[PDB]
This record gives sequence, C-alpha cells and structure tokens, in this order.
Amino acid sequence: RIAGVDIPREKRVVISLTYIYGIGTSTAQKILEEANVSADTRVKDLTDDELGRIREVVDGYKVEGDLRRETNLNIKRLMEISSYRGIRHRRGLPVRGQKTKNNARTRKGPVKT
Amino acid sequence: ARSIKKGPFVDEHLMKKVEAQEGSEKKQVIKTWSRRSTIFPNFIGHTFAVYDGRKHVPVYVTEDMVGHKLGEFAPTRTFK
Amino acid sequence: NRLKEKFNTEVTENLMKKFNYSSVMEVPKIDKIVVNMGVGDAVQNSKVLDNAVEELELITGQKPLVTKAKKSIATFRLREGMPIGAKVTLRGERMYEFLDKLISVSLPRVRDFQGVSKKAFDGRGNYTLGVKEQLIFPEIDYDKVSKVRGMDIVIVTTANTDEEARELLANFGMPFRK
Amino acid sequence: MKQGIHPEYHQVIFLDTTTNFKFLSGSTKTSSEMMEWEDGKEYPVIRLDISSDSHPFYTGRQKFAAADGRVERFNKKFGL
RNA sequence: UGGGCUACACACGUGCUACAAUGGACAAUACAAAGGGCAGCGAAACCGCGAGGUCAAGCAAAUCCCAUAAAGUUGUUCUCAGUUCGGAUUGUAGUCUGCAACUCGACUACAUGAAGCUGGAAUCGCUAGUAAUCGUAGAUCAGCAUGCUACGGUGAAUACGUUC
Ligand SMILES: [Mg+2]
Repeated sequence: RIAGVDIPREKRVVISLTYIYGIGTSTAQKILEEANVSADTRVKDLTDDELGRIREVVDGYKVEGDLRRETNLNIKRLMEISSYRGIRHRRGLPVRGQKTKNNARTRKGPVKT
Repeated sequence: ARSIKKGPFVDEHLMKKVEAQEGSEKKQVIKTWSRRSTIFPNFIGHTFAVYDGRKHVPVYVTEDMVGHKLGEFAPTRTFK
Repeated sequence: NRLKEKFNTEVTENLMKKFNYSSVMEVPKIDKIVVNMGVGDAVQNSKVLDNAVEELELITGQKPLVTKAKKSIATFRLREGMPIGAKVTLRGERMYEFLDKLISVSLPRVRDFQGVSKKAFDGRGNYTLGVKEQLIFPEIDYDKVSKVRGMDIVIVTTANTDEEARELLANFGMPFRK
Repeated sequence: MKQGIHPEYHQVIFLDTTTNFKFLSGSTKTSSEMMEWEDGKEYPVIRLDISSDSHPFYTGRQKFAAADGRVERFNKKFGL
C-alpha cells in the first residue's frame, strides 16, 4: 500500500504505481529512479525496505485526493467566473471547441434520438 | 502573445483607457471592441462593455478573471 | 490501557479544571463504544451479512450481535425478524483499546482524512462517527474483503453537554476537523 | 465474555515504520515478528505505513504550498 | 471594427483510430520511390523532457537541405483484461505561427484514462504487383489536412462457372 492505495501485488512495481492517482508511467519510472527501487521487481516480491523508499518518493509528488481536489477547484473557478470554458462545463458540452453538430458524445452522453 | 517570451497581449487603446481610470477614485464603464485583449491585474475593479458582435455586454473584472481574455466572458452565440 | 492511563491522569485534571468540577465523579467518562453495521443487502443475499459479521468480529475483537428488523417495509423489501445488521458493544478495557487503535492507526489510514466532524454530537454529549470503509481498520486485509462497507461508531459519554464530551475526546487525542 | 464465541485477542505492538512510533494495544491480528517492550514481555509487532504522527492533518504539516492567486500567477508567469 | 460560416435534443453520407498476444512497451539493427526549396530548404553544434530555441555551413539543385522511411529483422518484457489493449475527455504548464489563437489554430509535456470485448436489418470495394497493409511526397499554405493528388515497401485468396 502506497499513498493510501494498494497497488496490484502481481504486477511489476513500475506498472503497479500507475494505479495511484496523479501517477503515470512517466512519473512511475521517475519515482522508482529516485527511490532507487528496481522497476523489474514485482510488488509481491518487493522487499519491505524498498516499499518504504517508494512511499517516501510518492509522498513528495502530489497524489490521490490532493491532486483530485485541485483539479475540481480549477473547474469550479471557471464555472464561478462564468468563463466560456466554464459555461461549457455547466452545459456539459465540448469545452475545448470540438464541433457539436456531430460526435461530442463523450461530453453529451448517450444518444437521446 | 501566447508564448511566455512575448508579454501578455493587450490592445493599446483598451490599456490606455484603463490607465486613465486607475488614477480616478471612481471607475467608469468602458466600451471596448477588444475581445482579444487579456485581463490584466490592473483591470481588476474595472467594468468593460465587451462587444458580443451585436451589442456590448457588461463585464466586471475580478481577481479570478485575471489571465482570461475579456472576450471569453462575453457570449457571441445564443442557444435556447 | 495507554488511553485509559491518559484519562486517569492528565485528562481528568484538564476536564475538572476546565469545568470547575466539584467532585472527581463529575468528570466525564466514555460509558460504551458501540459499532453498528447495516446490511440491507442481506435481504438480497444471506451471505452479505455473514461476511460483514466476520469483518466486525475481527475489527471489534468480539462476536457481533445480529440485529433484526422491528417492522416490515415493502420499499426496502424488508420483513420483520429478518437479519439486517450486526452490532458490537465494547466496554471497559476493550473499549479503550479499540478507541486508541482507531485514533492512532485506523483514522490516519482513512483516505484523504480531513479529521472527524465536530458537529457529530447528539446534543446530549454523545458522539457518532461514520467510517466509509472497513479497509481503514488494520486487521482487515484488502484481499479478504469482497465488498467495502461503512460502519458507525457511537461514543456514549457521561458528559452532560457536547462541549464537555468534545474536550474529553480532544484530550484523548481524537482528530477534529475544526 | 462467553468462552469460545470470541475471536482470539492478544496484545500486539503497533509500529509506524515512517515515524518509528511504537505502541502496545490488543488486536485479533497475529504477527510472526515479535519485539521486546517496556513491559518485561515480548509482543508480536504490526507495521503501519501511516500513524497519528505520520498523517499530515494530525501534525498540521503542509506537504504542498497553496496555489498562487490569479493576480499572482499572472505576475509570476510573465515576470511582471 | 466585432461576430458568424466552428451553433447542437438529433438523422444520414464519407472517413480516422480501436476493440490486443499475427499484440503493447523497450532496445538494437536494415532495405525505397516520387517530389519541394530564395529569401526559400536550412546541415552541423549547443541548449530544452519534448514541442522548440540559439548560432550557423552548404545550397536557385543528379552537388546542399527537407529526410533517419515505415512495416520489417533480432532480442527483452508484459501474459489474456477493459489489461503494460484503447486514447476519447478534462486540468495544468509550455512551444510555434500570426497585429491578434476568447468565440475558433497546430503541436508538446505531465496528469486524467470514455466508449469499445469485432458490431441488427442491411451494405461496399477488389481478378495481381491488384486487394490488404506500412510508411513517403506535393498543391493550397503565416499557421492549420483523419481530406485530395501523387510514391514506393511488403504482398495475398479465388474465379467451377453463367441458373440467378
Ligand atoms: Mg463550411
């Protein structure tokens, strides 16, 4: 368990770390590099001391709720300031200027024919 | 412009109008066609009537709105 | 009984000084800690309650009492006498051990912990805490539990008012959201 | 307590590896590792990633700095 | 001057990318064609995680530059799941073009990680260097291409036959 999240034991640590929010493959490589913990060794086979070292590095990066909270706050601010992007967030329509005549399903949700 | 090396883009005519208002104790409504001009920190507390293409829509700058173009806040299209 | 020792020594002094208690007996104490789990899902599947019971038994360290519905409700698909919950009442030494572990280990383990609510008092000096998941408790392993389920922990205090109870819990070292 | 209706309960030492915090309290959890304690006995040891002292809220330590204000970020971004 | 042609409960056409192991990632290592270029193509070197920037050689062309093709080949690792498949969406910080990227550009980094488990009725193209697949170039062009028009690499299956 690292950063309040239990990464899969079976998977290699490098991939396992990606499961933590705010950690991607790039960061997962970097956090292992700083920890000096090999990517190859699997989480189940990871030594206890190694696990602690990983945790220290992961703690240094913003992860889980702290990053989640920040992201939400930015979206909230846009809605608060009544920015065009914010308005589109409120509408649930493509915010970054993707055409809405066709497609736009992920933002708009399922087809209501 | 967008690039960091270039300073934040603001139209001179809009900027100069704000500059005069800075000195004044009480700010006045500004008519601006400059949708493209960025909202500067100085702009805070100033009301700008940004053109939506058919009419000028009132916009009041706040701290949060800084770093966003004046044009963003005004809506050019109407739906329902 | 490290938490009890604190209560016996420093905590007693703090409360009696703070509220100008005439007698030592007046000083508030936690009468009981009761852990409530609701398994309305047990109606749908008998196994769910049994699994919860197992989890509660481990966390509490004593066998839970199955709780049955007082009345039948159609909306909840509830029938009177059906088993829908498990409860444990911790008293004496076991209570102090449970509370110290909760504050020391389990509450820290809570994801994105911002402290416990300060307003969660009935107005009679009794506090209720709701845990979102039972994974926070150390005994339970993530593999063992099939489904995460919340629990309610009720701290019943001899304190007349919430404020007295709040001071007792704060002296105990309970995290407060503030 | 009724005999044989309760799960086995024994004193165990809880250790925070991060902050090197040890305390002895009873738990159903059994650990192969055991350590000598202040009391003249040996108790099984449970290892915790996070404890009261470890968790930031209890200490009040802030892991990350607060986000810059909109005016502030504008100034910092373009060095004005 | 500013907005719109970029609207969005939906329906349809033509495409693009996937739904993994005939694969994903990583490392090493080969083999083309056809084109563009003067204030334009811009090498090399330095700097940047990268997009780029800085400086600057050659080159109005079988000379120099775009521009190292890619698939491939040989290892290494993952191990059958919504994943080390997929990459939509959104946040943040950037780069570049342009007077100016708000409405409404391209690209990068980091994080986030949708639907999708091979598709009802129905329906399309193709007889060989073709289909399929893999990259390459050009026009337009400040910037902007999953489009269009060109180019090669690898490279099939089957055609009894004319009742329908
Ligand atoms: Mg058109």
